[PDB]
This record gives sequence, structure tokens and C-alpha cells, in this order.
Amino acid sequence: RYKRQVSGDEAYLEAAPLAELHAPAGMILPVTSGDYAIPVTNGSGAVGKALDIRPPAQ
Amino acid sequence: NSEEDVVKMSPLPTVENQFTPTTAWSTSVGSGIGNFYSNLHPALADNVVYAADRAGLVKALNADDGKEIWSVSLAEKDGWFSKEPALLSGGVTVSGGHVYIGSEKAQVYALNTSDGTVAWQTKVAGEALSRPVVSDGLVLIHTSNGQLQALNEADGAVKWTVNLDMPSLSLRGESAPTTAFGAAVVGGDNGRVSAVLMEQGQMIWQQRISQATGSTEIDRLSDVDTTPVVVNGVVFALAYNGNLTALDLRSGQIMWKRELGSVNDFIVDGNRIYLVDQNDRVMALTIDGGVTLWTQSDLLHRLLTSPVLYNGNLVVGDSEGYLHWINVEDGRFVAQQKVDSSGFQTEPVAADGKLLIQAKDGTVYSITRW
Amino acid sequence: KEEVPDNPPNEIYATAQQKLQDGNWRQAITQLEALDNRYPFGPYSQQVQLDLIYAYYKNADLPLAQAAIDRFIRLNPTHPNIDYVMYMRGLTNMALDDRSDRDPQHARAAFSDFSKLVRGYPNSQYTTDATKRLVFLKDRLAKYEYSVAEYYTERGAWVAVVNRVEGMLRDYPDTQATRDALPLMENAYRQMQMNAQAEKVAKIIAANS
Amino acid sequence: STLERVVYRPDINQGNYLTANDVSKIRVGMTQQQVAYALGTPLMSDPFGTNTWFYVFRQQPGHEGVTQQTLTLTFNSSGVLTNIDNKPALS
Amino acid sequence: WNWSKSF
Amino acid sequence: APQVVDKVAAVVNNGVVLESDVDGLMQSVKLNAAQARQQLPDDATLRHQIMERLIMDQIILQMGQKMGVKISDEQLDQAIANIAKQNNMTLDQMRSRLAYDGLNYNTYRNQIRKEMIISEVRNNEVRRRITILPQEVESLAQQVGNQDAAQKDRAYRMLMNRKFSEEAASWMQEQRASAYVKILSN
Amino acid sequence: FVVKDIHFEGLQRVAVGAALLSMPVRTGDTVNDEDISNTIRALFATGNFEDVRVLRDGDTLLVQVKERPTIASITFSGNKSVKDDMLKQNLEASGVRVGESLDRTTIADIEKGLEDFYYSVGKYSASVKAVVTPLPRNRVDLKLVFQEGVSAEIQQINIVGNHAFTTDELISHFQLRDEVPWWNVVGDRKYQKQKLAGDLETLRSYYLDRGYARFNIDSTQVSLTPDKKGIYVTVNITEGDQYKLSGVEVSGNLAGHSAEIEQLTKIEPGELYNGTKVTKMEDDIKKLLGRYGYAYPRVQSMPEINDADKTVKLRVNVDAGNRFYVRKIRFEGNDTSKDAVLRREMRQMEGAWLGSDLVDQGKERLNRLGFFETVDTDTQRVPGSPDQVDVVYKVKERNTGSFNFGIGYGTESGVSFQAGVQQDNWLGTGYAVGINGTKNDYQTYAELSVTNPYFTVDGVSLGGRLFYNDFQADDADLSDYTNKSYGTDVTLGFPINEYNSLRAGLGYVHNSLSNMQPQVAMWRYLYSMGEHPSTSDQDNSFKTDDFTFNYGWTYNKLDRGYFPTDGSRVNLTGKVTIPGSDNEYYKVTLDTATYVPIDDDHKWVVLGRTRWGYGDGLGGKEMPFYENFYAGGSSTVRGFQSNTIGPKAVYFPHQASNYDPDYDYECATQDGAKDLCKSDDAVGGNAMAVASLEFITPTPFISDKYANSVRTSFFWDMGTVWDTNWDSSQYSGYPDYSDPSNIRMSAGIALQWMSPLGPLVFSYAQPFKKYDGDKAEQFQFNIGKTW
Ligand SMILES: [Mg+2]
Repeated sequence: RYKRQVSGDEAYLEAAPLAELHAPAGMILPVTSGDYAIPVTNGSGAVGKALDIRPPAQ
Repeated sequence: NSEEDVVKMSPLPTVENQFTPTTAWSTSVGSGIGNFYSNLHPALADNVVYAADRAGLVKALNADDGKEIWSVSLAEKDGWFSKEPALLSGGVTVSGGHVYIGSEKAQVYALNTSDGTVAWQTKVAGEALSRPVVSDGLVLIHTSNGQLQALNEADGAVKWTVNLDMPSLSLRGESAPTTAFGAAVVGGDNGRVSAVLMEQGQMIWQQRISQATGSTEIDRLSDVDTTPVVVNGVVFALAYNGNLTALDLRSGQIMWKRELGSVNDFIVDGNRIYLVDQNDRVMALTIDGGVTLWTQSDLLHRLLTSPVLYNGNLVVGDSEGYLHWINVEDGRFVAQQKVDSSGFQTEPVAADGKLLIQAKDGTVYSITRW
Repeated sequence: KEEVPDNPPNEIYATAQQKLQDGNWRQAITQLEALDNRYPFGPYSQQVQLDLIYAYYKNADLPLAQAAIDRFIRLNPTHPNIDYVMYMRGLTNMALDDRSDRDPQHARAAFSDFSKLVRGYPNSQYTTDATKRLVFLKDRLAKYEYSVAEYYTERGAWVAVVNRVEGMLRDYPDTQATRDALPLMENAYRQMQMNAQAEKVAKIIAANS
Repeated sequence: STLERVVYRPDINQGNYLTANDVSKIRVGMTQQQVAYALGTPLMSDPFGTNTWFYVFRQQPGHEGVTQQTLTLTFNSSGVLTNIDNKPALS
Repeated sequence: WNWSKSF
Repeated sequence: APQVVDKVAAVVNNGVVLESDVDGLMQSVKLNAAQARQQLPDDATLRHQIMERLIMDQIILQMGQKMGVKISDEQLDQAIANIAKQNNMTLDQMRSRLAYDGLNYNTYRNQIRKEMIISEVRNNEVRRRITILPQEVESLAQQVGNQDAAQKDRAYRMLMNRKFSEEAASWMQEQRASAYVKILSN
Repeated sequence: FVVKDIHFEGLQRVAVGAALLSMPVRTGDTVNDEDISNTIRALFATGNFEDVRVLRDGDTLLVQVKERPTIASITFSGNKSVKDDMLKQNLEASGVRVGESLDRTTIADIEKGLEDFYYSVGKYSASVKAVVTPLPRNRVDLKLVFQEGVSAEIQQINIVGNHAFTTDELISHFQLRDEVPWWNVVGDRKYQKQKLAGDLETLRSYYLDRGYARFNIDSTQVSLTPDKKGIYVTVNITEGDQYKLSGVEVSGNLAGHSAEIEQLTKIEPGELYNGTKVTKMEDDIKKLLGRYGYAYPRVQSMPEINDADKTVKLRVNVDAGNRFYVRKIRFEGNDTSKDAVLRREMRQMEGAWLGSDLVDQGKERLNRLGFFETVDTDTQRVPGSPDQVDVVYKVKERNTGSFNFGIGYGTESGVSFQAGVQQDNWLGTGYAVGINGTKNDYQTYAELSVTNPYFTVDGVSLGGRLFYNDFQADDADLSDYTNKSYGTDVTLGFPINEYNSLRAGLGYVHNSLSNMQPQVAMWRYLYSMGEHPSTSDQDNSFKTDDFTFNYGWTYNKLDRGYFPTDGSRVNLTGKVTIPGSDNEYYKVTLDTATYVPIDDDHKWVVLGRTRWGYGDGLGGKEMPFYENFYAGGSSTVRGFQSNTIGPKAVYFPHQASNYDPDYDYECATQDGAKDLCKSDDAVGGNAMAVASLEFITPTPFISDKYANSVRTSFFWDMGTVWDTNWDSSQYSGYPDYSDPSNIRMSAGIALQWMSPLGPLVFSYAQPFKKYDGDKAEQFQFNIGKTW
């Protein structure tokens, strides 16, 4: 109840960026499987209380 | 915590007594039958009354003043500290100097009318909840397993057994067979009336008088726990939640039917059928086609007992203990009495001009009118 | 009990909108529920359902918000404003997730919903926040895996530790949780006396930090 | 510390179960399918490029100690066994 | 007697 | 003004009875009653009786469909041929019906097909509820003999017929009560 | 009839295009009455129309339809014993819920479903009716009217065909009950099919454990009275003759472990057949096979019965199976509790070979935790792997906080009050914080406790406690003195053997003594501490600060926690003041309880309880008089007044605080006192030795149906307390309280059972060996003080 009353509110939290690991010469890191992949989406939208999540008038 | 009943119990009717009822005498039997549902009721034969309790006590009382002639207990004691009740549940039946009583321990006793010593004792398939009908030198017993057994009188050894189907859920109590022309007609808890030869147990015919069955059980109970009545080659049966029907004695053809059920016995006098509906609604149907003549709906849900025709007036008890005299011509109450506070559950007995009834506490009453 | 008089639907909708602007969600929910029950298929059906989803989300009524979201998706598979519904689904799942050691199923559901949104509607206005939340959820899941790996390191199960760190290196290869988990895998390999694998993990660690 | 043993720990088990008969049922030249059929699917492998199956049999009963058998199978590019290394006990 | 109610 | 063509006269579980169907049965009885008008002189009661007739047929048909009882056309071809002793069944019958109701050939065969499904299911359940004791036919045959192997056979047939009618009548009453029926006629 | 346009009228929710697709007919085609009929039938088969009146105009095909009304609201009336939310969930699960179309065909179905639910509950006269109220815009509201009756209760449970065991004895172990005494808690008198199956299986096991291999249940009957207010249950059985166990034969692919199994299948030739022992043997074989890696070691027993000699030869079939390895162990539903809290209860290690027994043990430990309402397991297979599985645990979390209150009465503590608030799972961390408080005639206590169940992964727990205790001696039948003390205490717990549990810790306690009646022992102790008070006033005071190292050891082996019949419990507690404290003493205690059954049924038991204690000073000081040992009461020596055994006070002459005649005063100057004086007020001693031998027998007169819920016993209690520091030479005239030979003995009968008011224990004892000053108290009872 109280815990999610903040999440229901606007609680913009930004975490650290994601950086890929480096494979040392002579060995290769394991495959990724693409199960959790974040594609690159261009454009400059609004985030963190700057986004109007009110339903559109339709 | 309160939980009201679905249907309100009817109030006590107010009636002016045409004749004042009385109580000739009353004798006490130990603890009676309690709150358990049992067929244990008194019996009368040769100016003496035999009664018993659920614990095992049995008494023989004089029918004129209630004086005790002999008394015995059928409860085995393992010394002076242990005592196991016999759990008598079969209506006391007396015939040919014997007193037959059923037991919940699948035991059948046969005492002597002279001194009460056990003439013989037999083990049956299951609980002997039915009245030990006696006829043609046999003692028909309808156990709670759906097994109809025929014991001998002098010996007590089982002669033949007939297995009747039993449903998952039924109503406590077993139908007492009726015998006619060397054939025993019995009702089963599955809703079918069966006729069996008294020599071997061969099933002459079996007819179903239950009306229908719903999706769920409980509401599809069709236990024929009444005692079928046979007159002039016609068999009358009355199933719980079912239809009152008249069946041909030889073939089982349903001559006619009527939608009304009950578990209390009914009387067949002249051209009238007096019966108590499962809702405690006394009715007087006609023999020819079951056309209703009159109805008495002033005792709804009072838990009446089996009616008995005494001096031309039906007599029925109730859980409150009041004994109601109701006329047969129209059905109007003719007298009302208060006898016992424990209440009446088992059928009354009327014979030899004496009306006997036993309360839940075992107090056997003899009723008269002056 | 918060009764709603039988006013015209236009007036009731205007009242609901005004009470939504004020920020009072309970009154808006009551008004919109009354308008939905009384006019289940009127012109203000889709609009009222969207407003109900929004109000349920902002009122912390997450189960009802989720139910309304699924109902809207089922009944309007191709509504023009369906990217918004998917975004609200992701937000509701994130709120239900709400503590990285607790159940991550809600985080996985939110990640799946946001991934669907971004992969379906790259031009939507709810896409940048969707990617930000996806990054956060990926980090959260990697942290959960790392916590389990730490617990097994404490317990002494050196095979579970290596298996889980390999699973992290496979699924979430680019997270601080994986970077911090690599030493656990090295320690497990050394404890089980696999010096070759320990050296390999040591080279991997050195090549990055 | 002598206190870890005295405490009431549960049984700790890790890795595959080697019965000392399956390990004798393997030879050089068998394929991955045959090895898996004989011993079962290994709990661990080498994800850093080379393909290698690590059959570790670790068990640590309460206040008993640790015993491990390391069986390392090195295959080739075609999934054919090429080398077997068996460590009866850990030093 | 001992009553115990869960909050 | 618009003219009503067809509608739903009553609802039976998930099925329905159409106002067209009641009209069709209305022709069947009056054509039968044309031979003997005394058979069905009533009009309102006849309409009510027909309405119940179709309602029970729908109940039986749905029950038969649930179990999965099906009949192929080859059985239909044999079923239609029944009065071939004095008629060119399937040749003269096809042509003859064109003058009475044979606007579409399949209609007659399609109609009869249903009648075979209800009969098949009715017999299967009704006979399942029947129980026969040997003592009945032994004594039943003795009564007829008063009025060997072949005689007790007759007892079984009469006894089986007698039990079938009683069980069938009971099953109709039970099925009608247990199903959902709603008459609209509005 | 050619159709140029197809139009629909009355449509509300179904799309015109979808309905047009549904119709076999389409615009621009010939159409006939058969086609109209087929279209109507299809439209109705769609399941969203109540009546269809397909029509044809002069040119257009007009269709009038009536869609099924949408449910606007659901109301209930009369659901007294069934909650409205419960009815709502049942209904949505059935399919009816708000916002959907009201199918006018399922009213009877819903009513019968509700009636069936009521019948399952036990109310066989319940009637349910549904009222449908039309509303505008094709909306309908349904109201469910309930007519709940009176629940049916069992009136009798009967067993027919039993000759070796009484029906009451057999029913004694049944879950279903036909007698519920008001003075005992044994359960309710309701009927359920699950209960019937369970107690039928219980009867079967009861008969199979005595050697009745051929036991069989012919049939069971359930009956109702015509009023349907009572239920009668009858069970017909056919008990055979007792059978012996000739031998055990094991066959199958044992996987080379035949030698180790024959040792698990050893029996004495001529032993009575026992299904419980057979099941134990099967479980032992399964445990062995699991210990050797196999995950599903199926084991079956097929006894061969020889009636000629009444012997049973067991045929055991063992199949080892295959080995499955656990890849992952997942917990779902732990929204509050963290992953480690659930995972540390696991006996199954991830990344190791699977074990069904280990998985079940983990599930049982999770259940014992008490943080979850339900716990379930699911061993999902891993795709693409024939021998790898994932174990998933689904847990429904339950509230852990709990307010608590309690009231009890007894002869020793009088009226006892308890109150506290507990939190067994602090923020889903496993910590158990709480504050508790108790008060009785002579003491009020209040503590704040915080404990970490897992200070170490092995299971070591670190405690913590702040307490405040006020003790009034005179109210405890001792010499007058008040002791208000507070302090803190942290302890560790080391489980070592699954029955033994060591524990060590530290603590600081501050004691403030006041209102002390001068007496020889108290003044001896005070002088030992260097105090020099006066033997003239009762307004003395004394304060001390002590740091103690508390250690203990608890061995528990009792089979049951309530009315144990076998096992032994031994508890040892200690204490010692570390340097830097005002006091310098050590205290040791030892409590023992041993149960030795003397019959197979464990109905006759012999109980032996002993209590020991000793303490003394170290640096020439004395053990504090408020740490003394007290004997006598309903817990140490029944028949003696509480805290009455031991040395008695010897007051010096002293003026009372506020003298007032008509009140008894202890040896005061205002009453003519000029020398020391003996009294009858207990003071306790620093050494204690109490023993008790109690014989437990079945209750003789209570009905055998529930006679197992009342425990009767005859006891012979012994005890003695003495003061080791008493100087007999100085006080020659007064009794020597340093002699341990003064043994107090008593005997009597005690009763004990559970009552709605709480646990009850009554005892009547007649002390036949007492010394001067001992106050006897025969009848003693304690109602609910155990809470
Ligand atoms: Mg019955």
C-alpha cells in the first residue's frame, strides 16, 4: 500500500549506463542469447515527470 | 452464531376439547431413546406391554395399571466398572411367546414373554433399524446395508438374504416388509418397492416409485422408509420426496400415482388413506384414485409422528410432546393434550382398546378419555 | 456511500474530468465507474476505459488497473492509442515490482512489456522512458542473480555459484552486477581447484578493470 | 576453526554423481552423445571458447570434511573425446 | 485464555 | 410495411425452435388429420401440443449431439426404403414427393435424418433404465398359457414393451424439467 | 429471393462486419426460407442474442435482434455464514461477473452450484434463489437470495463387525466427532467427505498395525434424519485373524546395493505384521537409494498371506531409477521475504543431484517457518535435457505481526496478565522483534527482544534483550524486600545434534533493593558486601551493577510437545559474574524430565523429574539473596505452599514502619522484643535438590471416546533446600539450616487437560513428611497461566 503509493506517484530513478565487457585475447566470452536486449530507439522524448501520461482525448 | 431455520415451525393451535383426554397410567423406562432417531416403540399382546430403551433395558408392564412383571438388561458388563450399551433400535415385536428386538450392533434378540430370558440371539449383516416383522415362521429384518434377511423363529438361524442397492446418501431408517399370500413386499432406500418370495427370496418384481433425481444429491433423496400396505391385491407405497402410488400385487403395475412423499406410516381404512406428509400436513386421500378429501395444515413442521386411528379419530404426537386428536370426516381438531416435555418421536400403538405411546425419555403413557 | 446522481453522461464526464484535474483520484474513479456501468457501450466507452486505467494506476489500485488494461487490449487490439496502454501495462508491472532480493517476476513482466512497446512503436512518445525503465529492470534482474550467487558463495555450493555467474554472463553480460559477480566465479573455480578456469576468469577481470 | 564442524550443518553436495564404474565405461574416441549417455549431462562446462566438460563430484557431510573427484573431458571441434583427466582426490 | 490477533 | 418471415418461437438450452418449424409440423398433423378430422379437432391445444413436441425434440437432439451419435448417408438410403413391397422406393418416392413438399430433395432426407438421431438416443437411454427379472416373464408366460420355449419369448417382448413405455414417459418428464425452455411468441 | 442489401437493427456490442461474416448468407445472392432458418440458427449459436426475428421487407432484409443483457451489479442477501467476497469469487470462477452478458439459461446452474457448495459446507436445507431486475439500455441486475438453514451435525458414528476393539476406542482416533463435551476441546461436530475418507484410512491403519493383514472395509453408509438436522455414519468392517511375519524378500535392480538392503529388511522370525514397520522399511530403502544419488527410487511391497499357518511373507520390489540434477531452485511469491530467507531453509543444493526427500524436507522447513500460508513444489523439466530439472516453490505470504493478550489464574501467581506485540519477520529480513510484558501477584515484567535466527549460515542465532523486572518478595511468600532491576542480555545459539543446543552470552543487570526487613541471612550478605546497615528500620536501600556470562545446554528428545509419552528433556543453565562487577558468584541449574512408557499403546507411562541447583560467592562474598533457590509449589513439590521449603528468616528486633494494633507484625520492638527471634517466612537457599517420580495412568471414569485428552497421574515428590553458609555454631538455639538431610516428601493425584479457558492442571497432595515452619497447601490448580 504505502510502498507502492510512491511508485504510483512519479518516482524517476536513473541507474548507471550499461557497458559491454571486453574479451581478453585468446578467449571468447559466452554467447548472449539476446533474451534481454535493449534496442536503439532514436528521438528525444520526455522522461521522469516531464512525460504527460494523461490519456489522449480519444 | 445464531442460525435461523429455513421454515418457521407452526404455532400451537388453540382448540376446544369435545372430550377431555386423560392418562390412565405412565411407567418410566431408563433414558428412553434420547435424541437419536430410532424405531423403538412399545408393543402390546395379551394384556401386557413390552417396552425397551436404547441402552438395553427391557420391561414387561401390565396394560391395566402399569405394574412391572419382569425387567432385564441386554448390556454386557465386563465386571463392575465397564458397561457397553446394547443400542437397541428395532421396534419391539411380540409374536408366539417371543419378543424380537433389533440392535445397532447388527444383533437380533428374541426374549421370552414369560421370564425375559434370551431364547436366541443372531448376528445380521448390519444395523437392524427396521421392525422385526414376523410371519410364516420367519423374522424378516431389513438392515441398514440394504440387506433383507429372514431368520427362523425357534432356531434363529438366517435362512435367506436378499441384497438391495443402497445410494451414497439416504435417510436414517429402514422399511419394514409387509407379507401377503407368501410374498414379502419391502421398500428400498433407492426408491424402489420390491416383492420377494418367502420361501427362497426370489425377487418376484421390483418397481420404482421415485419421481425424479436432480443434479445434486440430498434433493434427490427417494428413500422408501415407510411400511407398504396391501389390501385386496393392491400395494400402497409412499416414498420420501416421491409419489404415493398403488401397485398391482402380482405385476407391480402403477395403477395410479400422486405427488406427495413422507417417511411416516399411513393408514388404509375403508375407502380413505390417512397419511402425514413430510411437511407434517395430514391428508385423507381416496382409495380409488387418491383424490384428496380434506387437509390439515395447522401443524406444519412440528415433527409429527405416525398417525394411529383410535376410536375413529387420528392421533399424532409432536416434538413438543402434545398429542392431537383430529377428526377424520373433515379433519378439524377434536382435542389436544400435553403429555410429556421430552417430546414424541416414535409411532403410537393402538390395539385392544388401548392407546400407548413412548416419549424420548422412555416414559410409556397409556391414554384414555372420559 | 459516495452515491452518484443520475445526471446526463456529458455532465458526469465533465465532472470526472474536472476531478481528475484537481488530482483527487477516488472521486474520479467513482464517477467514471458510474458512467461505465450506466453506459457500457456509449460514445464515452474507450475514453472512460482509458481514464479508468489511468486513475487506477495513479490510485495504487494496480490489480484493477491490470485487469482493465488486459480487457482494453483484448477488446481493441488495433486501437490507435494502444502504445499508451502497453506503456501503462509496463508502469503497472514496475509498480507491482516496487529490494532487489525479492521476487523478480514482476520485473520480468515489466521488461517484456516495455520491450514489446519499444520494438513495436519506435516512434511513440513513450519510448525513451521505456528504454530507461528497461535499463533499470535489466540492472535489477542482474542484481537479483548476483544476490543469489552471493548466498551460494556463503553456503559453500561452488557449482551453483559458477553456474549462476555463467547465466548472468549469458543473459546480462553488460551490467555492474555481472562485473561484481565475476570475482565470485573466480573464487568458486579456485575453491574447486580448477586453476585453469580461475586464470581465465582472472584474465577476464583484468582486461576490464 | 573447529567450530564449523561441531555446528549442525546440512549435507552439502555439488556436481555430478560418479559411481567409479561409468568413469571406467569411457574411452578416447567416444562422442559427446555417448559420454552423456554413459555419465549424464555435466553440470559445468567451459564457456570461454573451448568445449570441455567438468564432471565434479563434491560432497561434504556434516563435521566430516570435503572430498572431490574431478573428471575433465576435453573434446575437439567435432565433438569427439580427445583427452581424459581424472583426479581421485583434491590436494 | 490467550487471544492472539494478527495485524 | 415489413413482413415477418421467420423468428425464434422458443429457446431450448443453446438451441432454438423457429416459427417456420412449428408451421411445418402444423402441416404434418393436419395432413394426418385430413384422413380423420376427429384425430385433432382442437386448434389452440394442438398448437400448444406441437410447441411442446418440438421443444422436447430439440432437447433430445442436443443430448444426442453431445454424446456424438452420428449416422452416415448409406444408412439413410436404407432407412428411406421401407414401403418398397408395393412402391419403387428411391425412384417413385423421389418423384412423387416433388408434388407435395419436394421443393428441395435434401429437405426430406435431412428431416428424416434428425428423426433417426432422436430415435437412436431415446432408445439407448430409455432401455438403459429398464431392468427385467426372469421371474416376471416366467409367470407372465404362465398367465398367457392359461388363456414352452416360444411362449416365454412372447412374455419378454410384451414385458420389454411394457417397461419401455413407462421408462420413456418418465424420461420425457425428467428431461423437460431439467432443461431450459422459454416461450416468447412476441 | 435475391438480396441487394443486408441490414441489422438492435446491435449494441457485436460489430456489423463480424456478424455479417457470421451469417452464411451474403448480399447479392438468392435466398430462401431454409437460408433464413440457417441464418437465424447461426446468429443464435453466436451466443450473444436472446431472440432473433430475421425479417424481409419489400426489397431489404431487415433483422430485429435482442442481445443478452449486460450484468450491471450483483447483490446477495442471507449469506450469513458465507462472506460476500467469497460468493463473488466463486461466481466469477464459475463465469458470471460484472460487465458480461447475463445468460438466461444458467440461472438454474448457478443456483444448483451454490446449493451444492452449501451442502458441502453442511447446511443441507439451504435454498438459493436468483432475482433478475431489468434496467434501461439493455442492462440487467441479478440478486441472489439465500435461505441458509441450520447446519447438520453428526449424531452418531458406528462401526459394525469389530470384535477385538471397542467402537469407542476406534472412534477415539477419528477426526469426525459425535460427542463434544463443554469442558474439553476435541473439535466440532461437522461432517465432511475429506474427514470421512481420512478417518476411514485411520481405521484401516489402526487395524493393520496390529497384524490384521486381511482387514477390509465392506462399505460405509451416511444417513440423515427426515428433518435433515443430524447425520449418522456407519462403517462395516471384516477384521480377520492376526498374522505373523515369516520373512522379507527383496527383488529388482537394486543397483549393486543388495548387501546394504538386506540389513534394512531384518526381522525376528515370528513377529506380528505391522504396516507402519513395513512403511518405515520402504522409507529406509528409499532414503538409502537417494543417498546413493537416485532421485525416484520406487519401492513396493506385495505381501503373500498363508492362512494355513497365519503367516505373511513380504514381497518387496525395488527399482532404483535414474539420477536427475537440479539446475535452478526458484522461489516465487516472496514479495516481502528476501530470497535468502527462503533459500537458507533448503536441504536440496542447487547444482547437485536431485533428492525427493530433500525437496520434501525443504518444503516442510518452509512450512515450519510460519511466514507463508501455503507452500507448493513443482519439479519442472529443462527443455533439451533428459536429466536436468528446475525446482520451483510457490509461497503465499501471510501476515506475521500479532497483538497478544492473555489472562490466567493459579494458586501460586494469582491472577496473571500477559500482553505483547510480536513481529516474526521484520521487513522480510528474518529478524524477530517484539515487546512483551507480564504481571502477577508478586512480579511485573517487561522485555524488548530482537533476535537474528541466522547469525551464521549454519544456523547460529544472535539474540538480544532489554528487560525491566519488579519483584515484591512479601507477595511471593518470602521475607519482605523489593527488588526493581533492569538490564540487557545478548546470547548465541549453537545447534549441534538436532536435539542438543548450546548457548552462551553476556549480560548486564542492575538491582536496586529497598524495603528490606532485617534478618540474619540478608545482613550476612550485606556485611559480606561491606555494607553496615542498622537492624532497626525497614527503609534500607542497596544498589549493585553486575556483568555476567550466561551459558546453557538444552537436550530435547520428547516425542510430543503435549502429553509426551516417551523421550527425555535435560536443561542446564549457568551464570558467573566476570571481574569488574560488584557481585562475585556463580549459579548453576539442572532440570530433567524422563518419560518411560511401559506398554505398546503408550497409555501407561512413568515420569521422573529432577531439579538441582547450587551457587556461592568467589572472592569471600555470598551469593545474592535475591538469586536464591525456592522449592515448594505446583511445579517443584506439590502439596506445599509456594516457596515454603528451605531456611526460615530470623529477624532482629526492630521498630515497625507504621505501628497499628490489630495487625500482625514480625517480631518488632513495639511488641516487647529484646532478642533475635525465629519465624516461619521462607528465604530460600543457595543449594537445591528436588526429585519427583510420577506414574501416569488412563482416566478411569471418563468416556473412552475422548479419554485420551485427559491425563491422570499419581506422584511422589521430594525436595529440600538449605543454606550452605549458615553458621550453626553462632546460632545454636535456632534450627541448623545448612543440613541437607531435611527432605520434604509428598504424594497425591494430579489431573491435566485442555479447556476453552486454557490449559488446566489440578493436584491434591498430602505432605506426609514436613518440618517445623513448613506451610502445607493440599489443593493446587493453575488455569491458563501457561497461555
Ligand atoms: Mg432409509
